[PDB]
Formats: sequence, C-alpha cells, structure tokens
Amino acid sequence: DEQGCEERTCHPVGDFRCKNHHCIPLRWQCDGQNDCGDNSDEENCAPRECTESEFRCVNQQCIPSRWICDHYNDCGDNSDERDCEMRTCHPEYFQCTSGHCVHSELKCDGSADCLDASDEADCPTRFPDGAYCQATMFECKNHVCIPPYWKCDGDDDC
Amino acid sequence: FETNVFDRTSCLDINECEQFGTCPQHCRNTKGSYECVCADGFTSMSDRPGKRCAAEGSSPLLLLPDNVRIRKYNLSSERFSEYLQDEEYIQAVDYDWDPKDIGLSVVYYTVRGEGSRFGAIKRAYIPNFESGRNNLVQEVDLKLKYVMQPDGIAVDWVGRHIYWSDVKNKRIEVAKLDGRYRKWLISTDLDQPAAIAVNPKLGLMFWTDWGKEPKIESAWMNGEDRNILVFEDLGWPTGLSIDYLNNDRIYWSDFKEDVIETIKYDGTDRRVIAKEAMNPYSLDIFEDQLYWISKEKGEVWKQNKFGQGKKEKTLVVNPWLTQVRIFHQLRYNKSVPNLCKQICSHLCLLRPGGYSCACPQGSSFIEGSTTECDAAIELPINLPPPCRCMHGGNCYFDETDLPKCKCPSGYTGKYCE
Amino acid sequence: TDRRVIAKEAMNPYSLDIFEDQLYWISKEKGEVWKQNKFGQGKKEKTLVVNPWLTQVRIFHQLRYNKSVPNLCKQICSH
Ligand SMILES: *[C@@H]1O[C@H](CO)[C@@H](O[C@@H]2O[C@H](CO)[C@@H](O[C@@H]3O[C@H](CO)[C@@H](O)[C@H](O)[C@@H]3O)[C@H](O)[C@H]2NC(C)=O)[C@H](O)[C@H]1NC(C)=O
Ligand SMILES: *[C@@H]1O[C@H](CO)[C@@H](O[C@@H]2O[C@H](CO)[C@@H](O)[C@H](O)[C@H]2NC(C)=O)[C@H](O)[C@H]1NC(C)=O
Repeated sequence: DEQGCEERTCHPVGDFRCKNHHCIPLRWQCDGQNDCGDNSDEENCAPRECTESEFRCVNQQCIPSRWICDHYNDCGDNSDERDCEMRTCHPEYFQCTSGHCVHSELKCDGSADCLDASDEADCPTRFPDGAYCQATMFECKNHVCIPPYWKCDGDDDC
Repeated sequence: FETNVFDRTSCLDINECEQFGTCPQHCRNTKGSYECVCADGFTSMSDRPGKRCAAEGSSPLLLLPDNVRIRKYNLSSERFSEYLQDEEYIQAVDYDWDPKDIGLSVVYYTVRGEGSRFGAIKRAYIPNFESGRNNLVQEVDLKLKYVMQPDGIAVDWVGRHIYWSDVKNKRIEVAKLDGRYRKWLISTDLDQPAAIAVNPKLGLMFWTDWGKEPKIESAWMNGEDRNILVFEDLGWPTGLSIDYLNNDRIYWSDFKEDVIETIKYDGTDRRVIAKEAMNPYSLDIFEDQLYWISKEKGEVWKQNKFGQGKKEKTLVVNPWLTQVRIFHQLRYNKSVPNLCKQICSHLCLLRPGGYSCACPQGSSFIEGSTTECDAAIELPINLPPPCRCMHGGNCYFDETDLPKCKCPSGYTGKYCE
Repeated sequence: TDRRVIAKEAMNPYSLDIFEDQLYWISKEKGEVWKQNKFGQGKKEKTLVVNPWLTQVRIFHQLRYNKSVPNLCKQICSH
C-alpha cells in the first residue's frame, strides 16, 4: 500500500499533497494537526477567520465563544481568561464571583467548579433537614460535599 | 536683496525662543534678541546665552530594567549598584520620587507574563541614597489581574495615578497608585500600544502604537479628548519622553526605521534629532542630553538633546536591557499642584486646565451626580516599612518583622545617618 | 570505558567545571548557572542568572589545579 505513493497522485480539488507524497483532504490542511508526518499540512498556515460564535485569541487562534473565561485557559496565550468581571456571561452559564463562567447545571451540585466555590455556597441546604451532604459526606465551610471517604483525605481539596 | 529696510516686515523684536534649540531650558523673547535662563535647581555652567544647566543635587542615576534585574547606575560614580533581582520578565520602569517624604522612593516596574502565567505590575522602594543589596527590597504586587504584556508605564505624581499600556490587551488602563480602582480610559482604536508618558502640567498623556498604524497620540489625561499628533513615516515608534523643562516637547524613537525625532506638544514642528541609532528602544532626557538603548547590543548612547554634537557610547548592559530611565529629582518636576479637591468618590483623573471625576471600570456614576460612582470604596493600601540603612548598613527584620539596621562603624543613628 | 549520565535535561549546557563534590554548568539559552552533585546524586540547583552573553563557567580556586605535579622538562629542548 505504501510502496507506490511517489507514483500515486492526489485528487485535483479538495486534496492537499504533502512532501511525503501523502494526499490528505484540503479541509485537514492547516487544521493545527499533522495529518501527514512531514508537517507539510501545517508548514505554512495563515490563521483562519473566526466564525460568529468563535472568540479570536491574541494568538490568532479561534476558540468557541463559550470558552472565554472558561477557567481552564483553553487558548495557549491565556487571552481568553481576561476581563471576566466585565464580560457578564452567556445566558446558559452561571458566573462565579471571580467573574468566570460555569455551567448552570454544575451550580449547587456539590462540586465547586468555580475556584471561589461560589457555584455551591450561594444555595441553601440540599435538603430541608439541615445539611448539605446527602450521602453522609463532609461539608466544609465552602459547603462542598467532599465524599465521606474523602473527608480529611490527604490534600485539602476544599 | 533690496534697500527695503521696512518692507512691511522689518528688523524688530524677534522671538528667538521660536527657533529650535535656542536655549536649553527657558528662553525669553527680547527685542531682536533673546534671554536664555535655566530653572529652579539648575545653575548655569556658562554665559547667559545658551547657558548649560546643571542639576543642583545628587548625581543622576540610570535605572536599567534588565530581564531579571533592575540595577541603578550612578552616572558620575560610573558604577553599577544592584537594587532588585530574582525576578523575571521585567519590561518597563518608572518612579514617583519621594511619595512619603522619606529618603527612599517608590519605583513602579512591569512584569510580562508567559504562557498561562499572567503578568503583573509591581512596586517597591528604591533608596535615593547609595545602597546596594545591603538593604533588602520587598516587591509588592499591585494585584492587577489580566495583565498580559505591560510594555510601558508612566507615573502621574500630581494625580497619584499610574498609567500603563498592554500590547495584548490593546488598552491603556489607568489605576490608583496602589491599584484600588482601575479604568480603561482609551481601550479603543489601538493596535499594539507602546511606551506612554504623562504631562500633569498640560494635562495630556502621550503614547505610541508601533502596530500596523504607527501613531503618536496626545489624548487628555482623563481620555475625554483624543487626537493623533503624527502618523507619517513612524515605523515602530517604541519609546517616548517629554522634555518638561523645555516647552514640554515630545521625543520619540523609531525602532524600525532607526531614527530618533521630536515634535511639539501639538505635533506641529517635527524635527530629526539624530539618525542611525542602531534601533533605539527607549529614550529619556535630562539637562541637555538624551539617552537611548540599542536593544540589539544593549548599549547606552548619549547626544545633545537639540540634535547637536555626536552620539556617544556610555554603557553596555546585557542584551536583555529593555528601557533607560533617568532617576533624578528634577527629572519629574513635583511643583505642579493638584486640582483634585477630593470630590470624586474613587478616581480623580486630570485634564487640561482642570480635573474631571471618573469611575472604576465596571461601575458608573450614581444617577443625578457626577461625583459619586456605584462601586464600593476600597481601603487604601500602603507599602510595608522599607529598609533605610543609608551608608552600607545591612537591614534585618526584628521579631516584630520591623526593618532594623546593622549600622556600621562609619556612621550612627536609627538609619545609620 | 565507564560511561555514565550524571544529569539529564540540563537545559542545553555549554560549559562545565568541577570543584569538591559539585559540577557547575551554563544553560546558554538564558545564562543560568546550575549545580548538582558530581556523582549524579541529588538534584540540579540554580545558582545565578547572568546575561545570555555568558559563554563559560570556570571555578577559580587554588586546589582546582594541582600545581604540585613536578615538571619533567629539564630545559633540554631549545624552544
Ligand atoms: C520645576 O519646579 C520649579 C519649582 O520647584 C519651577 O519653578 C517655577 O518657575 C516658574 C517660572 O519659570 C514659576 O512661574 C512664575 O514665576 C514668577 C516669578 O519668577 C511668578 O511671578 C509667576 O506668578 C509664576 O509663579 C512657577 O510658579 C515655579 N513653580 C512653582 C512655584 O510651582 C520650575 O520652573 C520647574 N521647571 C520646569 C517645569 O521647567
Ligand atoms: C554618585 O557618586 C558620587 C561620588 O561618590 C556622589 O557624590 C558625593 O557624595 C558624597 C556624600 O554626600 C559627598 O561627600 C561628595 O562630595 C560627593 N561628590 C561628588 C563628586 O558628587 C553622588 O552623591 C552619587 N550619586 C547619588 C547618591 O545620587
């Protein structure tokens, strides 16, 4: 299969030829991935234009608009995680007090996805009985439902 | 050409001050003549016409922010005295001289982040008195978040405000000296901003954008009015300096085109002070001299501020060197008064011939009032007591973490005076 | 004969020198001086950061060079 690739040709349109005589789809060219091992696909790549729901990093890389202030610095230059206090947030996400966005589903779930743990401390007890931990878990001052086994378990997760 | 001694215009009172470089500091119009004079704290080296002016004080030093160190070099003593170390990615520096009237002075430098690690803007006490590592230096982060690349920085001593620029943010953000309230006074129409200077006397801030559109702006210190002084043949205009002593003239360096020029405060009279400076990166003017760094070889070059004479090499620091700032009392005239009358709730920015209230970013004035904003009032934050051991004394912290001095035999006192 | 690796990932070392039980090398990328146990034990320890212009590290000490070694030359050769 790999013997005659030098003689093998590529499709005239919608195909990119690499220095390894490798034919790859034109879409895969300049995708940020070495589809062909010689990196001919990514050798010369002007950054693409970001779409309507894509934020453009200072690295000229497009990331999903949901990832601005993602609290995980998805873009390499970390330009996504800036001005989070002035960014408001998307309608389907809850904004931490630090200003970062988090899924509204992950609010009051016992998991402090927000670094400041505001996603869990802003809600009452998970049950009116008077406690936040349903499964006999450990509730720290941040109301995080650290598992009962995980209670005082090595590093201070909360 | 003709015997028309009085052809409409004749020989009469000539404002020689209009001519460039007529006098180093202050020229006064005289009938068919001029009156060249220095200013307060400046004495004449020579005759009154074109009198050179000498600073009546301690020898000037050149703060040199290398990548990992910020060392001060005494021009007269021709020696390097270390001030800061163990830090990284230091880009721009500026100082406020004596904020609290003590011997030391606060120096505001910038740290640029790499990768995930964000940068920050930090301040610490530089002693005006000669002192190397004998006095421990405590850097204090202003805790400004989202600092990507603080390329330039300037200090508003009159307004007690720090003006800095970020290339990545493309925002010239201003904040209080401790960073209590931070505002985006321009944050628009900027592509790769660069070193910024502020003139409290004229109430004007000046910055450059070495980006695709090489421009030098002269917006108000509160940002209400914005205009472009020059936009032609600017290449990469990184580095800026204001000659407050002499007509508040503006000087800039073109890294890309390798030329250093100057313009008036309104940008009318454009002249070339010197050419072929081997890619200057920063400037600063003291007395009658201008210093610049050829970042390529990390060398300091001096020449007459009016373009006369020849460039002279003085020092060769590591290639890392990024800026040259002339550390002296008279460099930043502190006589200018403060027009702010503690009317604004959080921030009182300056403007030409006046003061205007502003609000921290993300907040607005309360309805019906232009003095009170909606944000809360943050408590003032001050630096810890600094090491003050004057003549080589080594400072040690007591059980109370209070800086005390191991005063040498040469002197005496609490601070080895 | 006996080839051993004292340390790995020294960040592009450029020069060496050994004194007592320690070996110093220069990471010429950012001009940092690193020290580690000469037998490969322990961990590398940063000591100094000078200009990238730094090109060598030389340990300046009396015992670094054994001046005791006698001279076998007996002023026989002309030059
Ligand atoms: C640097 O600071 C000194 C003060 O420490 C400045 O002295 C100033 O000198 C100007 C004149 O050149 C003063 O303006 C006028 O002075 C005359 C008397 O000569 C007076 O009759 C006028 O009413 C007016 O005050 C100015 O007031 C004074 N500065 C003060 C007191 O704030 C010096 O000029 C400065 N050098 C510069 C900026 O070049
Ligand atoms: C730079 O070095 C000079 C020379 O040491 C300092 O000036 C001297 O300061 C001492 C102490 O006040 C005086 O006794 C000398 O008469 C001064 N002489 C000269 C030639 O200036 C100068 O103060 C230093 N720079 C500073 C501290 O800003």
